[PDB]
Amino acid sequence: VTRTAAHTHIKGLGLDESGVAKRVEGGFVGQIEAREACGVIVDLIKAKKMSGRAILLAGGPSTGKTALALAISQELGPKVPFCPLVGSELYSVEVKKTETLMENFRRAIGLRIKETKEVYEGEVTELTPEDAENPLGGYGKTISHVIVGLKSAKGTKTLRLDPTIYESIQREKVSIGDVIYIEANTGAVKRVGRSDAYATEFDLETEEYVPLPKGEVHKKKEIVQDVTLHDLDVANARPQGGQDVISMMGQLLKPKKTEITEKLRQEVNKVVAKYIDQGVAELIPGVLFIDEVNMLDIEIFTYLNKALESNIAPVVVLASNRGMTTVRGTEDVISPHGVPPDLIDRLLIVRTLPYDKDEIRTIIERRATVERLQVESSALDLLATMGTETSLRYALQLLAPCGILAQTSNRKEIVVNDVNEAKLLFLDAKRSTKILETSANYL
Amino acid sequence: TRTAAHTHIKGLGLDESGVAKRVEGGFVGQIEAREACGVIVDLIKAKKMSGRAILLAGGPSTGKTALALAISQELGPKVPFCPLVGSELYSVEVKKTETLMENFRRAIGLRIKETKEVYEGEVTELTPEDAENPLGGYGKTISHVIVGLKSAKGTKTLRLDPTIYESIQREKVSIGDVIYIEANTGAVKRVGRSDAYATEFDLETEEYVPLPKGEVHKKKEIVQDVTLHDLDVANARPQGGQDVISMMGQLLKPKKTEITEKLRQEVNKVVAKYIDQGVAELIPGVLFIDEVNMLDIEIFTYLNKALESNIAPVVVLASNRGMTTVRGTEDVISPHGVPPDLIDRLLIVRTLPYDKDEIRTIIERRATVERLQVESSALDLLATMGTETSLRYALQLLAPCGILAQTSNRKEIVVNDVNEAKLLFLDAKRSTKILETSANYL
Amino acid sequence: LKSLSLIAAHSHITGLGLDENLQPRPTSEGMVGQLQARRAAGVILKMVQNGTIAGRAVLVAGPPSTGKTALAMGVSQSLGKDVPFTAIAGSEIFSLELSKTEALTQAFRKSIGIKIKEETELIEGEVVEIQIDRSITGGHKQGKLTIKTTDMETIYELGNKMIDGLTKEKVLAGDVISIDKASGKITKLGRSFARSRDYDAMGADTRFVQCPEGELQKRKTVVHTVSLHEIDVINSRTQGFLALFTGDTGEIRSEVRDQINTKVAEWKEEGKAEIVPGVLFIDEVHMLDIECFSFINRALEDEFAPIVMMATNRGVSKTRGTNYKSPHGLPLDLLDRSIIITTKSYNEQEIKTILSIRAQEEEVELSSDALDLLTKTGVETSLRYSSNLISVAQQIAMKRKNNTVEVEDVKRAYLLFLDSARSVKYVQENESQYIDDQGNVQISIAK
Amino acid sequence: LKSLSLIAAHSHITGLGLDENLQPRPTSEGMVGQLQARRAAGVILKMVQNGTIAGRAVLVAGPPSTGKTALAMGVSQSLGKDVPFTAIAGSEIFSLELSKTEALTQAFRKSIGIKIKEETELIEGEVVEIQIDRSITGGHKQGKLTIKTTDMETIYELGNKMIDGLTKEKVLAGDVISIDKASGKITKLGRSFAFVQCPEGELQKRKTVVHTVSLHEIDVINSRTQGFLALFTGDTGEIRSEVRDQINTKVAEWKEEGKAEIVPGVLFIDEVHMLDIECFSFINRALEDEFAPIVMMATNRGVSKTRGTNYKSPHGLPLDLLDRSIIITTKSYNEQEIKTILSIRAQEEEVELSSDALDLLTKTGVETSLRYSSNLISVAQQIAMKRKNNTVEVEDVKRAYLLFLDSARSVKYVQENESQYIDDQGNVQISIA
Amino acid sequence: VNKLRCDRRPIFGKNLIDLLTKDRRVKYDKSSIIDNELIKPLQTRVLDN
Ligand SMILES: Nc1ncnc2c1ncn2[C@@H]1O[C@H](COP(=O)(O)OP(=O)(O)O)[C@@H](O)[C@H]1O
Ligand SMILES: Nc1ncnc2c1ncn2[C@@H]1O[C@H](COP(=O)(O)OP(=O)(O)O)[C@@H](O)[C@H]1O
Ligand SMILES: Nc1ncnc2c1ncn2[C@@H]1O[C@H](COP(=O)(O)OP(=O)(O)O)[C@@H](O)[C@H]1O
Ligand SMILES: Nc1ncnc2c1ncn2[C@@H]1O[C@H](COP(=O)(O)OP(=O)(O)O)[C@@H](O)[C@H]1O
Ligand SMILES: [Mg+2]
Ligand SMILES: [Mg+2]
Ligand SMILES: [Mg+2]
Repeated sequence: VTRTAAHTHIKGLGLDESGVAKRVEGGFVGQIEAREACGVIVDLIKAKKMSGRAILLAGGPSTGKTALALAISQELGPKVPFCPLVGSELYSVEVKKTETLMENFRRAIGLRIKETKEVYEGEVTELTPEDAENPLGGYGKTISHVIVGLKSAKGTKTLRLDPTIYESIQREKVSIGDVIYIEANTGAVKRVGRSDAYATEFDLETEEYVPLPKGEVHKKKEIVQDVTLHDLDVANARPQGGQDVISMMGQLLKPKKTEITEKLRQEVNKVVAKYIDQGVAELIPGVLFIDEVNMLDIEIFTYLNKALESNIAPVVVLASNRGMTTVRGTEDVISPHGVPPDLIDRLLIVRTLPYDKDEIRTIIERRATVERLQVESSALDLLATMGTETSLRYALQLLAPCGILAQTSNRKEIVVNDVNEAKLLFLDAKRSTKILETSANYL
Repeated sequence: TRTAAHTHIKGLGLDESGVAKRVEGGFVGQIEAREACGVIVDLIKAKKMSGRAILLAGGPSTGKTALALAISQELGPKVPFCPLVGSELYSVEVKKTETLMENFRRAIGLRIKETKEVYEGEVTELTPEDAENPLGGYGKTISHVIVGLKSAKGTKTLRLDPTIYESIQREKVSIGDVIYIEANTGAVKRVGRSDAYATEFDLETEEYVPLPKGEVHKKKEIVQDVTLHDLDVANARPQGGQDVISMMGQLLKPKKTEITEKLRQEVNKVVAKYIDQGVAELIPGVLFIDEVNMLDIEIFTYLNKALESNIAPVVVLASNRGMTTVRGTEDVISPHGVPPDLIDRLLIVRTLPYDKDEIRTIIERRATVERLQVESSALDLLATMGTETSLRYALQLLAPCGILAQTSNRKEIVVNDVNEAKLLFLDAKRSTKILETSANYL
Repeated sequence: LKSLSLIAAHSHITGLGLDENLQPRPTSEGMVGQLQARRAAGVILKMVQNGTIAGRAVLVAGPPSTGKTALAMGVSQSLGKDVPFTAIAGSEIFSLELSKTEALTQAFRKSIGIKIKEETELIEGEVVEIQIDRSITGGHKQGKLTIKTTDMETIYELGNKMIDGLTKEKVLAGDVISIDKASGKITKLGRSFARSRDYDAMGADTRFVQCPEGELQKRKTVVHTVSLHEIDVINSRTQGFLALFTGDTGEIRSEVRDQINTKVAEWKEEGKAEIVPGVLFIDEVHMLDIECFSFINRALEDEFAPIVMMATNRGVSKTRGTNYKSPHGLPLDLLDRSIIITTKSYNEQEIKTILSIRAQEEEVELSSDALDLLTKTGVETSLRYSSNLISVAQQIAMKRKNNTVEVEDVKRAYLLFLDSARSVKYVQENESQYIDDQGNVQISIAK
Repeated sequence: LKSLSLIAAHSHITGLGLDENLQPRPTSEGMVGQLQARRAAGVILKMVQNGTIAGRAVLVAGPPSTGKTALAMGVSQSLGKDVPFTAIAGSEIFSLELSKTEALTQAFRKSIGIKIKEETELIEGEVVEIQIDRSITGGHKQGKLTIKTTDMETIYELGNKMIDGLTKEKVLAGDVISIDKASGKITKLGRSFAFVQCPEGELQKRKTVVHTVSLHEIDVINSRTQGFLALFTGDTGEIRSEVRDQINTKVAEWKEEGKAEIVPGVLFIDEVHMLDIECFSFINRALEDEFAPIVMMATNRGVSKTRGTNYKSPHGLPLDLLDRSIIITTKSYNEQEIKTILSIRAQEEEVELSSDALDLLTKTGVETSLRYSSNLISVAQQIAMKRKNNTVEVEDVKRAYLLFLDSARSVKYVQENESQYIDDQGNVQISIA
Repeated sequence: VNKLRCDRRPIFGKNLIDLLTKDRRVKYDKSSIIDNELIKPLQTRVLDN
């Protein structure tokens, strides 16, 4: 029915209007400080005034960093673009890592576009060409105009068309009784299919049948679709137009990433900068998220310094676990969190605290309620002690298998004997190391 | 008028069959160096020896590169000279060896001279000449075609074989249009209509060229020079607009491909065939590699077998460094960074640092090309500063002193201006001394 | 204003604060302090505006957050439009598609620009009637067409080749077209306004424009600004303009570059094209390969070398690609030909002006006592730090809904977000919790 | 007849210069000294000329300035035409577009060639006149002409494709041409009377034509339809091994049928001291194939470390390759032999030397390296050219000696001035004070 | 239709078609030479082989 992987019980930060964090809300327990800290981040993202600002939240393992980084994305909403990214994903064989980093940087921000289109659609009743008897000296033979009637459920209307848009219809091979789609803006004609009433004419037919379109004839509609700037760049790099035999093989070839010049990006920023002035478009910032930033090379760390100073630079949040360690790509350099100090100077530091045992006992409870299973309190206490003795994420993993043993024992509720049986079949890391040390071949 | 760290060097500055002058071509001192290079200029002008390399070594700012630019000037613009850096040998497209072999063949050029007699001018009229055919027949038989030619200052009438009617029909020329006719090769070429016919139509899409100047019959010669590498690229690369292989040229990307030895030898065959007939002339050039210390031992190895080639040109090297570990081998130590086996194949030209009196003359000679004039008092400071800080520092301070002089509206540099320029721009030693006194990580 | 309005690291800096005497003002043109460094930058500014010198390098030195990046950026703003400027990073020139040498050559090529001017003679006018006789006699009977302009109308005779050319791009008249004078090329601008009411739905090619005004044929010159790099990319490929936008250059051979140099030389001899000396700025050059350093040493001496400025905050340190440690992080050969400009750390008095001048940019009203705590924390921390707190405290004060940011909100903002110095302590005490270089970590709290 | 040629180090030596008894002469065919070396190389020469053996490796060792590279050059020169000879550097096999092992096999494929012969008829004769029949917009055309030779005067009608060929290249009665029936190609010897006489013999003759193609070419041609372009463009990679396995069988069948005969070649590798270990491990197995070209190498390096491994193998190569390979060493040169080499270099460059300048050049050539003394002899003529006389004098050799520095002379000059030169650590003093 | 024409018309070439042919066409003449026999493009070698 529903799938739950170590998540989906967090519906947001759950902050009040004053900014104070509740003791427990939205599947989140404790960590009032880190919650209040991220709410102001959400407010700054909604403010739209700041660009390139970055805030780093660093804490120990299983302290709730990432779980919070999903909660801020839940707080922003579906309209605000959110791009998840991991440091190990930035390395690509096709293009240098730098173009991938700057690429995601533009993938974070997004833009909305609104434009109005007017379309005539309906079944073709009678279409006739109109030829001019005047030679005019320009052409040997042509048509002055083409009149095509359109039938729809609400009403019927006759249209007067130019010979070109009629030539498109001749390319579509449209015949009397077939529904067509004619748009005024681009002037493109598309045949949807043959009308449904004509289906009974033949016993066997290849063509599909569709009902007659609702609406009088003419329709006025606008499209509010929002599109990121990077998608405008990729659509700008590969044209979809043209009938040339070269363009066909260009569509056949696999898309290969390439380094985009700064000039094209500047032109896109120019046309968007004009459309935002006309009011036809509205630019909105977005949030970039990077996990395990410590895996980044010092080259990407250095390029992040110049990337954050750009005006179009979106807000980026970083999360790291390890303490002071050697930065990747550096020989003797030792820096906290695995980030160079020049970059740490630019960011803002947020620290994540561990969880008390009594909080862990509630975490197992909520994970059980979202898991829908049934846990006894006496076994709940033992599961809490077990989670505190080994790790917090090990008990949340222990909730899964016990449900199966309970079904084999037919008991609806988990019993202490069930989890005690589950502990022998499944071991954590500490026991695995102990048994690993003494054995013949690598345990 | 742009000057970057150069342009005061004109040639080597030698004299006729003698020791080099003290100051010539912007050169001061180092008479032995530019003399020894002066002999190398004669060796290159001999156009005999092949694969002979030389290396000029010395400290920084000793004038190593200016000597290579000088011999490049001494050879002349017609002799090909390829500036190259050891860092350029590494390329992602092809292996370093192929790039080195390509640059080795970019040095030697080839000249082609051709003399062709031409007939150009307007068309007065065209008439056939009817004569009896060898075998009797009812139809017409034309012995010759008469073509008149009008040019400025002259006029002429010609008689051609009847086979010209096919070429004239191909070029579609009739009357009053300037044409192009080559004597022995024949046929025709239509350059464009005569100029006097532009008025007859108010609007026309055809341009009207004036009548050819001078006689209607001319003989001219054209000399064209092409390097052997540029010749090979044309042989290896397909050429066509609509061809299927050329169709795959579009929508794909061209990339440098390793050229086979068979193709190079094949080009050498036809180049030799044309050089035997007297139409082709092979002039060897000069390859120049700056900072040879940056080359990997794999390239140093390929230079050993490459310099022993027959068509290999003269290559001049420059290495400023002293005893170093060759790139690619940690334990090996050789002078200048060049392996001893490669050092064995070349001749070393030493360079010496410039004297104080030579430095002052360097700055005073640089002032003329800089167009800025300085006093005698402020020059004596530039000398001492140049000797203490560094040579290229006093040469670098020339323009800021002139800009500050323009801010003070004075047309000549003053001691106050060179001191103010000293405080604004710092040399290497001062900065390195500042880095030690700061804990800021500066 | 044409650029996107989103605020950047330094949006306040516009131009340089130097007068005609080059003496800097204490606070002007968006910047603050750094008098000697700003004057040393203005000497480079007039050095570029003069354009008579080429092939020189200059270095900007200083510790982190000393204003080195806001310095070269101020030079590009005072330099103005139409003067080409290239700002890249040293880490960006490492690419799998291009070699570092050629990737740096393109970095030197983009900076220097070229302005080309061209004149055109065209005949543009609206068409009235077009007559072409066919079967009356035959063989290009010399039809005549009437072109109309608002202030002038004439009749033109049409030649045989023009009769053949008018058939392609067929014209019914009632139309505005333009014919090239030199090549006789026919171009169709679009239909008049009287033809708009004929069809309810019309094709995408159709359009309506006003009748051209004035003389029928005109002589007009057009100016274009194209960098040498664009010229080389265009000449390198059959279609190189698409290679510009797709970003795949293909590592242009150095053989074509000499030909392009001869072309530019001939264009300068004819006087049709003049060159504008450009500026090249490389940020964070402390990480660069030695091959790039040597290639910079050689490539700086050519006839067209754009003026190069760079900023590196590393002290004496090992260079990338070699084991030994050269001072400043650069080889002594690159430091030999160069000029070093040093920047000094700001004082307390200047920091508060750098703060308030930032609140004016963020449009955040501050109390008189807020700059005191933000400045006090700004001295112990780095100037680049409290500038973020000036942004967060605006939102925290926005939750309280009242006007300017109060001091208590600044204290809460400092309490929620840790300083770089405090995180080191919190890590050092909690070390057992965080992962270690050796990979050892204690997950369980229970002992 | 003559490829592009300039004066080179290996120029003067032509042929190995060995007696019918295989004993070397003291001075022959540009080679002087090195008796056991030239004889041991001649045994390999007649070994390749025998062609009955395959898959053998030999090594030529020695110090620098030997002539082992010159010796192999003399083996390639004495090998003569029609025998393929491939010489590649050790650093050439490394390639970005191709695998090192694949390129190493590609080196083995180029050395062995195949000869195929065929017979094509030829018509050579003078033309009396040409008669063509065409129609304006009338399609079909009809040609006729008359060929003439001393003993035969005949008339040949022209086919449809013969017309296009005769119109492509202008044919006249004065012009004498030679045309193949099957190929249809028109060959013009030149112009007769408006300077070659009418061809003797019959009008129609049949002569044999021979075509020689290396194994590598046959390997590349059959890979792809555009694979033929890979011959000239040199762009090919990862050739299918099944194609090679099929080509070997087809070539074997061609040998059994007697249609095509194979010519065994010689593979020469220079500077083998630096090579990847995968290349050696591939050579060990690759030398055992049925078609293996005879491999001769050159290594001037002593005991050192092999590239790709930490340990130091003797001679610079692993023992597995040293096993099946034979080692032919070389020795240094006598003081008189150096004088002889310098003299024959003067004869090759055509430079007259004085006796005293020859003795002095021999002394400074023995103290220093030989190749350096061979380097000065080319500049001596240029320095003496300003004196307007053609001779080499001890004064000019002294001037050339002070102008151009020896390596050992520069080693001291670097060592005293080290503050001025750039140290390995990076420190340099560019200021005099 | 007014907005249609107001949209369609402002299509600006980022550089030009005249800049492409301006920086391409060579000032040098044809200069018919024997170099045509020194090229022998790859397409002809397929026919001669
Ligand atoms: N405050 C919290 N309330 C509820 N669940 C939490 C909390 N903190 C962490 N978790 C749970 O712990 C699991 C793993 O934590 P995670 O955030 O992935 O650790 P890390 O940040 O080290 O990757 C998540 O599935 C999450 O549901
Ligand atoms: N004879 C000379 N007269 C005047 N200036 C010279 C002379 N020789 C060298 N220079 C100066 O030296 C500079 C070139 O030095 P260069 O040879 O590149 O140093 P390096 O030896 O480190 O390569 C030039 O700018 C030039 O002004
Ligand atoms: N002249 C100046 N006036 C005001 N603020 C400045 C000035 N120069 C630099 N800054 C401040 O310095 C910060 C950027 O420092 P930056 O130049 O990036 O240091 P670094 O280049 O060493 O990393 C900006 O936030 C800006 O507010
Ligand atoms: N027997 C010989 N006859 C003629 N020249 C010789 C002989 N031996 C050596 N040489 C000379 O030695 C020079 C090159 O020596 P080479 O064998 O290339 O050194 P290495 O063994 O280091 O490669 C050649 O120019 C050649 O003239
Ligand atoms: Mg130099
Ligand atoms: Mg910076
Ligand atoms: Mg050798």
